[PDB]
Amino acid sequence: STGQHPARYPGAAAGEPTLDSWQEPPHNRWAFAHLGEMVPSAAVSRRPGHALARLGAIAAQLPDLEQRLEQTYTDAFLVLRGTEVVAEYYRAGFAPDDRHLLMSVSKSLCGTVVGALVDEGRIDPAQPVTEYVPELAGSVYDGPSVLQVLDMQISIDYNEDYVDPASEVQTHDRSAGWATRRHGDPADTYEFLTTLRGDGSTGEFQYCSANTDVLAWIVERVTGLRYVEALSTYLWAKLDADRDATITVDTTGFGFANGGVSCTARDLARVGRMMLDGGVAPGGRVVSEDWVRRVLAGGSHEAMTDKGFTNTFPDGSYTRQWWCTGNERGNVSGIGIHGQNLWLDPLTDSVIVKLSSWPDPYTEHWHRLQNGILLDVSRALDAV
Amino acid sequence: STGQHPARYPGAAAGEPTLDSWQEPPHNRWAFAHLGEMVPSAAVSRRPGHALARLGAIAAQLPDLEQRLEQTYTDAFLVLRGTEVVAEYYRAGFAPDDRHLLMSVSKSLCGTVVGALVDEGRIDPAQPVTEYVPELAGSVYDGPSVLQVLDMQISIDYNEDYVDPASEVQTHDRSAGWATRRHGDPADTYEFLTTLRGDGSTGEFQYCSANTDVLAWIVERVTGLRYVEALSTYLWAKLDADRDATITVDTTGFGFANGGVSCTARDLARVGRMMLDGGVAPGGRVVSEDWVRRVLAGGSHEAMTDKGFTNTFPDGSYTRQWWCTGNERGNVSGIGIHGQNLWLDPLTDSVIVKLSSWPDPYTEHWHRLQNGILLDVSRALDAV
Repeated sequence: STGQHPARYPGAAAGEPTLDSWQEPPHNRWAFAHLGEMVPSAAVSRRPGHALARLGAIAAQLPDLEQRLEQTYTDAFLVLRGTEVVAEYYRAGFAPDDRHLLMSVSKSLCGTVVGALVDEGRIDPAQPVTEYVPELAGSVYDGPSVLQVLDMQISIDYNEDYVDPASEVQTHDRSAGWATRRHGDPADTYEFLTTLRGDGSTGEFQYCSANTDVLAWIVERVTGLRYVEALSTYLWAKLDADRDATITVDTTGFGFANGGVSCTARDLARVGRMMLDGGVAPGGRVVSEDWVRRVLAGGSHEAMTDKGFTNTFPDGSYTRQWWCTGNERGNVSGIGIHGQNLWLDPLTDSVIVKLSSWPDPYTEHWHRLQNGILLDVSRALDAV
Repeated sequence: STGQHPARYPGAAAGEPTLDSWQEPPHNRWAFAHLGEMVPSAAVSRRPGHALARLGAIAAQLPDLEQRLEQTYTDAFLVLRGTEVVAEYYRAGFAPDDRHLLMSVSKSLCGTVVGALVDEGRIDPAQPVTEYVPELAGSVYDGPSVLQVLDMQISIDYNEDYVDPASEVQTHDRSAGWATRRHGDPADTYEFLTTLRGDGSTGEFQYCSANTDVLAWIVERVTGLRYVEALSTYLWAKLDADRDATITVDTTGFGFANGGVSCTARDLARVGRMMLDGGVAPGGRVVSEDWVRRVLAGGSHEAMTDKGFTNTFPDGSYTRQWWCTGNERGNVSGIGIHGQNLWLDPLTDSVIVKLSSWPDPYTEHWHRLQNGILLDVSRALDAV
């Protein structure tokens, strides 16, 4: 059992509705107004072909920027300097207001929600995960603190070999609805999390998407709100965003916090703007000045043993769902497979959003190229 | 085999991507920008409880209108007189700009798209269905004309006993993704349609959702566009709508033309406005004056033997995906289960939209009450 979870709608029974009951009362009143949450759906455009390139400023310093973006399968690219959009690019077929999957950049948004609750005193990072989710007793999350989840410093037996259906990575996707279910699979994301095990050691960084979903579960237990709603209430609704964001949900309505958020590039930049504004957004304070300061400061360097990161950023680290380069510019970034970045350049008070679709989720090659672009653009923003 | 179908994206292989391949190239470039079409997803509101009742005008003539709307599980109600919204109602929890499933009102939208193509000479209603979809040879759709599909005058062995999983009605839902698949089920909606059989007789009205999906299939073969796109190009994008509409799609990306469209009440009214404007919308002509005239004129009365309709509307009929009351006011309406109506009142140049969620899909009781409200509101609009 995974315990109490926020009802899909007021008064809804556990797990209701399902794909087989949404047309029945009392579920249908809610379902008829939110069918996309139950059945895959397409947009029927109210609007009646070529790439849009408005690199302007930095274009002079980076003459071949558009080509570099094409080479890295860029779908949407936006640079916000202060409160001004100073550069934009959208591939042919992708409109400026279209939404794009964020993959793991979604994790940085989840960490932000957790930070908001810490600021309210609703979550104490020093407390064990089990203080909030007792049902995780007996799992790898039995013992570690919420902070260790935030910093991903928990050793977990988590096979990352996706090609193998038995791998935890693929099983995680199937449990959440990102892939076709297999006989025996956990019923939902919560159940999947309870199956995870580890040797009990902590302190060393181990990038694992399951950690973020545990954070979202904690958010739900502490607020009583579906993660989908908490993400809006504690973050999205305070950004004065142009459009709603979206998040895939599993069969129970649980948002795939670790990687299922989609939003426009301009709106994602508002999250970065909030971070560079000490945690304050147009709709109010999202997180404390201290929380933002701790994110920019980075995590323990000794815990970071991922050569895929340290070969490029030797003094890098990870904390509260953000990757910290530890470079001379103090760059920090949300990162997601296939080329997604919510990059912060505090020196120039700028935010760089790059949403892409590399053919591969990860390769040293892609990251070398991507980081080269982000660093070059950041430097092009320096006063000269 | 069901033949050629519009690719999910430019150059896509047949049936690609699936829930298990959307993260792979070359599908991911498209999928990352349209994930809702592959995985159930929820909106994360950009906006930070009580029913909204603005019945104003007609309120004086219909004092207990709000109570009547509550009694009929009304979610959204809107009256457009000419080009002006003269009355509105939204239940607590449903915002004026929220979208609502249209159920079979979706059929009237599909018929409109077909009408647009007839006006272009791309579809000849006198031609057999097989002229456009040769793959339907050997099925109940082998012989009947496109017009007979439009008027639903084809005898089809179609069990409407939903409780029975073997029923065509439930199998139709499973084939389209509206319900969990069962071993042996057709792979998609196209395949499901090819399994339908009948005694070969035509001429008598038989309400069957499969007919509308055959129309959408014809639309795709004639235009080369996914139905989702055709619905936008030939109708939605010409309405100057406030929001995009949405439509559920099956595993191949085929929109559930017969009942999966969702949109705002105000936007649905724009469809009615277009009908009362002789087929012209703000973005251009949608259908011909003749097409609209034929819809308002009604179908053959002798073909209409559905007592569920004729007991209330003795001179009623059905044509081109619209129900024609044949009453003294010449009322015509799109109708969908659980209380959905796109009601036209040409006498007062008004459109009445009522989107609801009755506990039951259909009962004489609900329809008696619903039609009573629509008729009373129409009469309240008469000059006095």
